[PDB]
Amino acid sequence: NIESAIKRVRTSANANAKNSSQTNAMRTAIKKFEEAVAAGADNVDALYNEAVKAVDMAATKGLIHKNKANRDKIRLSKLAK
Amino acid sequence: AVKIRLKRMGSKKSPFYRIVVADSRSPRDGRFIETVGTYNPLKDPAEVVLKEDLVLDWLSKGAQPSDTVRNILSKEGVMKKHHEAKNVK
RNA sequence: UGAGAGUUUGAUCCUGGCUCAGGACGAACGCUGGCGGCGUGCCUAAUACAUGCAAGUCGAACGCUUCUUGGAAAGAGGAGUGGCGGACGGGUGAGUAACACGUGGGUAACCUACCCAUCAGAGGGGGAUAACACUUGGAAACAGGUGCUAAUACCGCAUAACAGUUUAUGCCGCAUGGCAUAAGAGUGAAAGGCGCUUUCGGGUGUCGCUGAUGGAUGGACCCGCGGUGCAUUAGCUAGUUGGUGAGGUAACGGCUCACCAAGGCCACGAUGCAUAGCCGACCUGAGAGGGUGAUCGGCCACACUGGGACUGAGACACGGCCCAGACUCCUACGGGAGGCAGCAGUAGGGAAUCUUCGGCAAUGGACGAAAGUCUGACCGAGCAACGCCGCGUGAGUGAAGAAGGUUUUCGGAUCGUAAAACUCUGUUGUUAGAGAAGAACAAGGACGUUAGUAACUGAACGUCCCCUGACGGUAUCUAACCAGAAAGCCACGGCUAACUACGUGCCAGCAGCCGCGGUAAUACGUAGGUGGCAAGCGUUGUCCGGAUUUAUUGGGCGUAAAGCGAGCGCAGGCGGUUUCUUAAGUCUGAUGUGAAAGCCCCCGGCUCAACCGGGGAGGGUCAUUGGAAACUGGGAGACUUG
Repeated sequence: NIESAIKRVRTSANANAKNSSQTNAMRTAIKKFEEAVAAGADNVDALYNEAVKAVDMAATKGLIHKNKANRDKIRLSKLAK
Repeated sequence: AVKIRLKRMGSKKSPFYRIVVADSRSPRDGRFIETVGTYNPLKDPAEVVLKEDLVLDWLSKGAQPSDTVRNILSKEGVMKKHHEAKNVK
């Protein structure tokens, strides 16, 4: 059974909590952006660069590795700007 | 994380040892990449039987020769030749 | 390097089955003591696990607390945050007929801190919390509330796109596509740690941090070919087959969604059923080939059974978690605890399989500015005659056959110079010393060297001292004593060396096979005589041979076992002569690979010997590349015999 990785368990629990918060923040940022593009009205650039900031800061400040961020910016700039 | 190291070939009382060169993920007498040297564990002054050709070729790739390799190849000055022909290079 | 021997009949020749003489019991000796050299030891229940050990490290990232000495600080200790490792190392073969394995290959559809290379760099803050003090709920496990605090912990802002498209330019490739330059839209940090010069200094050497490109190490995807029994197992398939687009993926893709069609695989064996982990390799064969998959090494898969994810780059994780199921221990009965196919050790199963010893000295991991700490890896120790080395149990001399055995006509044979006795000895056994050799090379710390900084003042590089061996009174030697301590196995009717006396005398019981017995047994049983291995020798089981008894090498069907009752023909097998071409088969060269230890050969060391070391031949029915153009095969013509 357990010897000394219960600290690893609690570390992983805190990482679950904060990574869940950060990934939900990223996803809601991306959908908040994607609502406006099919809408066609104002606020098309502010939330655009906010989505790009969210993707990049969850790539580097957070983590995927590099490339889901890169594929999202490719499928994003090939769709919006 | 490549790493050159040693290898045993004992019997019951009288061992024989061999240097072996590998990657550190592997077990000791398990797999490796190629071969370097050996040495007699008995009859001091024993048989320093070294290749002394692949150590500097291998550290050009960059590895970490262990504790015994540094002393018994400083007896041949190879680690002295390592920081003598690489820190001077 | 290829040996045949019995057995069908009153006898003969064939054909033919059965049995034997050789070696390959990874583990049952009823005997016995030398094994002290080298190696092995749950193959049946992937059966259930008490007892301990088997993963921690960092104080130069950072706060708090217990001691030798009311202000003292070095060393020590306690907890926590935080960082890296617990995915390596060790076990097992339950599953798996498949790119799981072996071999050859592809990345213009791929990813990686852990070691170096290159360039860009590398600030100011916030706001909590653990710890900490007090209380609530607690049987406990563990929850909860208030307040305070640090960082290389956490959290937002500035700066560069070199990545990534898109554009123009040039260049090229096997379809996509790729390679260099110039330009249109957004993006980080630990800003930290030590030591020196410290006269404001603030420059620093190192250790760290982030981004972009490289090498190397590790993982993944696909492709041609090769290894199994059943046809008393002929149809199988729908995300199947393809296209369209989108999602998703390190990565391509029906991996997944929506639309359009009905495509796909099979007699060369699809699908189905049973058994099996695969390989390098082996105490079989003359060789072609049969048998086994242990060591030891490589790959794959599994963790009481089945699902599922999270942290972490790397796991769907063997001593990590969540849920469902089975089973076990407590509960103050509300609830909790657990998974030795890691090392010994335990109970059951079985014809059957071992010690609960020390240390990281040797080596290899893990962290670190350092000593250092852990290791049931590993080094080694204590068992089983479990198999193979290499040596032992005296030697030279010594009888008219000592005594005595068995046998005999009693006159002799053999036991048997083998005894008894003389002269020499100590590989060994006992005693005592030397030798604890060889087992070990050894961080760091002072003394002294390079391209640079203002300065080894400190830094990254030296010679010399210091220091430690669990089995260790270990090996080995020297010297003293005594032939003293050191001998066991199955048969003798033939195949296949070895005879007598007597008993039971259709019966007590021997049979590998022929075959004995039954009053005169070298066959039932005793007793002595002899024989062959040899501290190892009988029995039992299994595998190859002998087996030409599955015959390619290497057999034949008139009567012996064996030509369908006969015809007609789809597919299939094989094809008349010749000119030119081709080069698929075929022959030939060059190159890369076929792990290491394996077997053999050359060379060497352990007193030889096994064991170990150095060098090449073997394993391709392999991949690329170049010729050869006789025969077979593909293309164009010709001829008349079929």
